[PDB]
Amino acid sequence: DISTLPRVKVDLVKPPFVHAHDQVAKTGPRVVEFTMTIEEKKLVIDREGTEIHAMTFNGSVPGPLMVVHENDYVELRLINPDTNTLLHNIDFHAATGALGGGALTQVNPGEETTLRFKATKPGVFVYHCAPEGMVPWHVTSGMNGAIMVLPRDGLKDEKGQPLTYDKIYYVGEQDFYVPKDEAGNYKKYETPGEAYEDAVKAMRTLTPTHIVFNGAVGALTGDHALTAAVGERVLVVHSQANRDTRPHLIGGHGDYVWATGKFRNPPDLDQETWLIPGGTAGAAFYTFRQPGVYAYVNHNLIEAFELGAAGHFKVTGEWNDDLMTSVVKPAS
Amino acid sequence: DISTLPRVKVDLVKPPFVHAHDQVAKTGPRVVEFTMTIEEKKLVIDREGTEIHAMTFNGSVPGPLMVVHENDYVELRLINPDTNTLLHNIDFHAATGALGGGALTQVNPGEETTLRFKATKPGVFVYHCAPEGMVPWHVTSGMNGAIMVLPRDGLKDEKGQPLTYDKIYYVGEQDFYVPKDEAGNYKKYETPGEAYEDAVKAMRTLTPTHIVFNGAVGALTGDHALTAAVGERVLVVHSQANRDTRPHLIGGHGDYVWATGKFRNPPDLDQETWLIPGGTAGAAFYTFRQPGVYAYVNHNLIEAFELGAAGHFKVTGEWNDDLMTSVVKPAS
Amino acid sequence: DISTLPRVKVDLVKPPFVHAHDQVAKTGPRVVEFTMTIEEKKLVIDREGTEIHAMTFNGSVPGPLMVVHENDYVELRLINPDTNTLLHNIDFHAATGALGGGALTQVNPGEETTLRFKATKPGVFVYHCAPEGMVPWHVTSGMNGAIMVLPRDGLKDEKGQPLTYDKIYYVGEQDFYVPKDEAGNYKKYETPGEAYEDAVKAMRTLTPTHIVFNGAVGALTGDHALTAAVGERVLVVHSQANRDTRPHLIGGHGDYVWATGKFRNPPDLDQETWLIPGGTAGAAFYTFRQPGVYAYVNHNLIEAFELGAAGHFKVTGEWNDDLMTSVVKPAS
Ligand SMILES: O=N[O-]
Ligand SMILES: O=N[O-]
Ligand SMILES: O=N[O-]
Ligand SMILES: O=N[O-]
Ligand SMILES: O=N[O-]
Ligand SMILES: O=N[O-]
Ligand SMILES: O=N[O-]
Ligand SMILES: O=N[O-]
Ligand SMILES: O=N[O-]
Ligand SMILES: O=N[O-]
Ligand SMILES: O=N[O-]
Ligand SMILES: O=N[O-]
Ligand SMILES: O=N[O-]
Ligand SMILES: O=N[O-]
Ligand SMILES: O=N[O-]
Ligand SMILES: [Cu+2]
Ligand SMILES: [Cu+2]
Ligand SMILES: [Cu+2]
Ligand SMILES: [Cu+2]
Ligand SMILES: [Cu+2]
Ligand SMILES: [Cu+2]
Repeated sequence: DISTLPRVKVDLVKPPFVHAHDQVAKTGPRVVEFTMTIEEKKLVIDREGTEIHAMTFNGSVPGPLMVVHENDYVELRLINPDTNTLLHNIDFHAATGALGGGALTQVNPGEETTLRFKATKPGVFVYHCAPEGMVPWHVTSGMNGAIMVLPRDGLKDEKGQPLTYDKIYYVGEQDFYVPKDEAGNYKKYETPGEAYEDAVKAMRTLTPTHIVFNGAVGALTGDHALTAAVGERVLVVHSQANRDTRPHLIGGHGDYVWATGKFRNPPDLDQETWLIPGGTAGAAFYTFRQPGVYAYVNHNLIEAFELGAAGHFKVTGEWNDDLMTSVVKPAS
Repeated sequence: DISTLPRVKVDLVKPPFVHAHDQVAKTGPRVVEFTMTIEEKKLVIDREGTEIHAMTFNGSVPGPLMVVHENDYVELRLINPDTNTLLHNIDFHAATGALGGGALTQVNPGEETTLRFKATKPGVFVYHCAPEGMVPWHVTSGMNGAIMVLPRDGLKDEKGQPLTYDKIYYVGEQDFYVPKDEAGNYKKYETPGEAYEDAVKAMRTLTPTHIVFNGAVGALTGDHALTAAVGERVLVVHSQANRDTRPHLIGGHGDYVWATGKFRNPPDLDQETWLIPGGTAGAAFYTFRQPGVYAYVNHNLIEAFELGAAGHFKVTGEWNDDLMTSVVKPAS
Repeated sequence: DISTLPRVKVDLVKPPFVHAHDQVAKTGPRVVEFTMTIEEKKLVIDREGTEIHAMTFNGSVPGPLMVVHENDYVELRLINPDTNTLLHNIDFHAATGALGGGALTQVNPGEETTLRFKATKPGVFVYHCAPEGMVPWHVTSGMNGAIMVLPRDGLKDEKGQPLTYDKIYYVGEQDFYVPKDEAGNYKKYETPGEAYEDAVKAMRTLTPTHIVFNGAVGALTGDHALTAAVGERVLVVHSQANRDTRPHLIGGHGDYVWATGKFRNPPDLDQETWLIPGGTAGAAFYTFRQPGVYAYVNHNLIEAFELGAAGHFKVTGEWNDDLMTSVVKPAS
């Protein structure tokens, strides 16, 4: 009987940050309530000023990470305000039935809906919009995110001992297919609807024009670099709703990796690079051992460095010469 | 001594259906005899009437699933009738030696041959035609299928307890590279031989024009949807002879997945999406928990919804509101 | 204290061969010293005479395999002679800190440097050049290799029993993106520097013109085929620094496969094909059971047979009719 279960309202936060949660559950099963507002908006995705009509959950690409525990209920109030122009919906890969909730959540502009589902399987999972006949266009316009369903007793290593993270970041990687004119210049439209037939042609090339983390080339750099400290245990959740990716932390490793993101399986150890298939979320646990700048990339290095799929960590603390040292610095 | 072993003749069936077999073996090792006839035929692959000269085992794309047990012998009589125009052969990834049988099975039109091999490794495996100098053209013209070598005691979960399926389907996914004129229109040829140099150029783009399940856009829809009932345990074998795929059951999961298809390994659990590398067969076990329509797709959603890699399940039975429910239906 | 550790100088060998080493360590931890000289040179990559300005470690594509044990120190003297034109460096995915050594190893022409790092994680790992702002261009010009860090007690199977290989080969697979004129002909440049803006445009297509093993179409064929004997246990290390590959031994299997190359994980068994993600090295162990010719390919068969990603094994010994036999040879 759901009516006797505690309810908790959670306020979501912008990626790459994640809302406050407990790793090990301090309550029984709950109904966890979330609200998301669909926003269609113009987004500048690169240094050159290229603009798309993005379709977002809660104003961001990716949409925010939701965090619950195994056998909680998720109750999502989904709002499509009448300033939007398109019909949207939501499919949770975490959910069982009705196309992941897609069949039940169709909202025209000016409508809302509330969906509930039981989170029966532990793991990180993609959610994405999937309206009838326009699925890839919505998804590749930025309308995806992830949800993490933690085991009730938190994460475990390959031997079953606890793994506790100190920080958690969510990296959503996005393939965009911006239409081009005859010569190769990116096209512009006043509305999302205008772009549709050009979008389909661009998608069919199977060749994205931009691949980005957190909505833009260079979004996770500078002032917006991910931070940590030597000694900290960091969990990086990474999703790709449509295309394969192969993450790599330059100067580090994936100590414990769930490449396909499902925590009932033992993690892979000591990964240099791991494959997250399109339509999946993965998670990698790392303990920092050296300070400095790290690049976190898709290790198709063309995708990383030409198309945008690169971000930075800045790590503070003490250098360990035993691990690495310059014996003779560059010289004649 | 093979001459003392029982022989059983098996009649193959058209995909997505699979011939009758026993999961747990009720006999000792057998010589299992199959016959396949090569058919070169015109196939319409999409809604627009695009026609290719397909190369098939037994008239279908994919070729039929063959089912044996570990340490049976497979004896295949392969017939290339003189109504065909090309030389064909067969390579079984299940087999050891002579290029998977490829070196021993070269049949011009009007020839036949009989190959025997011992099925020493349990798993689902691709078979495909591979004639000297024309390998990718035959394979990407539809000349591939799979074989399942069950363990003698059937399938097991990650703990080693029995897993028994109630139904089994075979989904062959096919990348086609149909040649285009200057403007983008698909070309037509009277014979397979005519298309050859145009086929090579199209292949070299590495960009397929169509990606389909069971030979055509929409082949596993409507009257041809896969069916099941709530409570049934379904095994879906999925092969891709040439290109990576990432299957996903929309509204469900892969409860137990052998993504690279080899049953001596423990399955991955609770998968949302899994990667089957080109040149591989995989298998996913699911128990249906909700009725309704499910889409089974390659979760590169451009590949799925624009290029054709989508099919349907129709599942009968009782809705479970505990798993999912609409709290407030779409409204103002 | 490093100064009390034995030092051993190792002379590297050209791929696909690997320098002499011990599988099980016969000493305590050592500082293992290597020297590599960067060579920029013209390379002919295909049968048609297509020429690139390759960037190599030690004159080869790939660079040579380095072999150490877990908790050795690697000390690399890296020389960039003044006959080169570009700045290079080295990133080891085996190493922890400073972008894998990349930040510490920047050498202009006429400079050298010596880097030391502790090999803390067992596995096969990629190394590649990665200069600031020119990373994909150097890597896809051939500037990558691998290092193997063996466990101190050698390799183990999925049950933890020893696995001993009799021979070891290193296959580096390389994606090249040679620029084309308007009509599709490959362009030529007098220097590496000339090609730069054309290289970037070619890379951005994400479509390689050639995919090769060991630097050229047909490099591991004929006189240069890999050899073995029936009964021998062979380890094939395979790396791809930038793009996914899916190796397959035609007529054989991967008995024990570490697809993502990290030996603390149990191997996958009985693989037909396995996925090595771009930015990764993998390793596959096979025992030959039949003589004859085997093809070792990327099983995107367009990549294999049209673009160059195919090599040969020639295996000597006794044919086993029990495994495979032609019952009725091709005939009317
Ligand atoms: O500004 N909305 O695309
Ligand atoms: O769009 N809210 O009713
Ligand atoms: O789905 N593309 O990797
Ligand atoms: O294939 N996706 O990088
Ligand atoms: O499902 N990946 O742990
Ligand atoms: O009709 N045979 O291509
Ligand atoms: O083609 N049958 O002999
Ligand atoms: O082999 N192409 O994914
Ligand atoms: O990369 N094959 O979808
Ligand atoms: O080989 N995959 O279970
Ligand atoms: O000959 N050096 O590119
Ligand atoms: O370039 N050697 O000093
Ligand atoms: O990274 N390309 O498979
Ligand atoms: O996707 N690389 O073959
Ligand atoms: O990390 N692969 O065994
Ligand atoms: Cu939408
Ligand atoms: Cu989906
Ligand atoms: Cu054929
Ligand atoms: Cu094959
Ligand atoms: Cu370089
Ligand atoms: Cu790297």
